[PDB]
Amino acid sequence: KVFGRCELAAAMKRHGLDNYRGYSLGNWVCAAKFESNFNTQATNRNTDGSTDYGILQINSRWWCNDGRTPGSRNLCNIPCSALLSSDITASVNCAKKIVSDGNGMNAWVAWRNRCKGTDVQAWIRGCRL
Ligand SMILES: [Cl-]
Ligand code: NA
Repeated sequence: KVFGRCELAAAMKRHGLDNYRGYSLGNWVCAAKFESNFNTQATNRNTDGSTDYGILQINSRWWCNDGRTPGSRNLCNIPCSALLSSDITASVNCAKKIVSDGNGMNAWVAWRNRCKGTDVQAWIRGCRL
């Protein structure tokens, strides 16, 4: 599924991401835009052989199992394919674990380079929430 901007904002809000660990809704929408272009089916492979999955591009090296990343962990205890569903529940619940692990949203490279320190409120402007 390819979400619309306001559609994804409303979905994320319903799943408890607004101000989660102090990060306003606009931060999450901005990260999803630049990680996956709002596409739940996005995949990208990394140099070390791990793969990133879904709307928030969660990495198989640490967070999910894809059966082909040797010596990796599975800290969200899910198959990586569950992160590609049109229902974003699994992606959101895993993201909550990631953002709580001490490094906040700096875990997402696109957020650090393209969202951090910008006016992220603009990403939810005009949406009915
Ligand atoms: Cl933080
Ligand atoms: Na893994």
